[PDB]
Amino acid sequence: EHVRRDLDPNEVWEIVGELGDGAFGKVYKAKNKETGALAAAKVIETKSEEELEDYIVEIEILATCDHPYIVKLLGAYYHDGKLWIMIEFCPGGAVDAIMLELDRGLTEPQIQVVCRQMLEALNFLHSKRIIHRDLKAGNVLMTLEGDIRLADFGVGTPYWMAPEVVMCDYKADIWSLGITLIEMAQIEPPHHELNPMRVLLKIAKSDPPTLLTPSKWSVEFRDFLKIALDKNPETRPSAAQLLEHPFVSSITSNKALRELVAEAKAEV
Ligand SMILES: COc1ccc2cc(-c3c(-c4ccncc4)nc(-c4ccc(S(C)(=O)=O)cc4C)n3C)ccc2c1
Repeated sequence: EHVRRDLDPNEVWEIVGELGDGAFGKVYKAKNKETGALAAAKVIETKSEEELEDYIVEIEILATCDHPYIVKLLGAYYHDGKLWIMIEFCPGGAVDAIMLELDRGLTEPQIQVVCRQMLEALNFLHSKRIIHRDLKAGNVLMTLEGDIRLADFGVGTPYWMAPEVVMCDYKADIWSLGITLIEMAQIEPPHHELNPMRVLLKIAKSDPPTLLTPSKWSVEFRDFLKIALDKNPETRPSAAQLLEHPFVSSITSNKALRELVAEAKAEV
């Protein structure tokens, strides 16, 4: 249903500005002409027909995800050789972008929240037989309320990649969670220093990576990191399992986040 064809998205949406620039395009901000809703948009000019035919399934999936911690899709359109996709506006921005804005990493209370919610959001997906395949700071979004919104942004280096997936199975995401934590914890992920080539290999021969300044953080955090960053996919735990861990089982309030977001709304 949700993918319209032979309607110009400019008839339903105005573009009021840009947000940055990635790799399969720029990020646009957009205002629903008739209903007022703000959106973030993504345009994709396609070479092939299958290329497109494939993204159309991606999207109809996102359509069946009604969760409080996953972005909602607000409309999608093929028109004049291009394909636009309109996601819920999250005015706290992406997490990575905050760290870069504040020039710093997250505190533990703040990581705790983000993790808590990513876990709840993952559990949902895996329970719908769905993999995300692409967890990172950059796909974790923010409301002012201080809730996350998990975002796909497409389905180019991959530090958050799992071991079993190299050089070349829900459990892959969980690994990528673990890295993202470290990412938020240190702005940059492990092996940032390296060449995209050598990362892959580095992730393979390397022991599970740990935190850079270990006595800066709790037992609960690392004990959580350690058990999530299992290189065997089999002995690596599920979403729900991790949700029972103390690091996140205690977490009821997003204040820590929320205040972070508010800070960034002032530095801007
Ligand atoms: C498949 O449809 C889409 C369309 C637009 C998308 C935009 C983003 C996004 C958004 C976003 C911002 C506000 N509300 C929603 C999203 N922000 C970013 C983003 C992420 C990182 C950075 S940064 C400073 O680290 O270069 C900047 C932006 C704008 N992305 C990739 C993320 C996923 C998106 C997905």
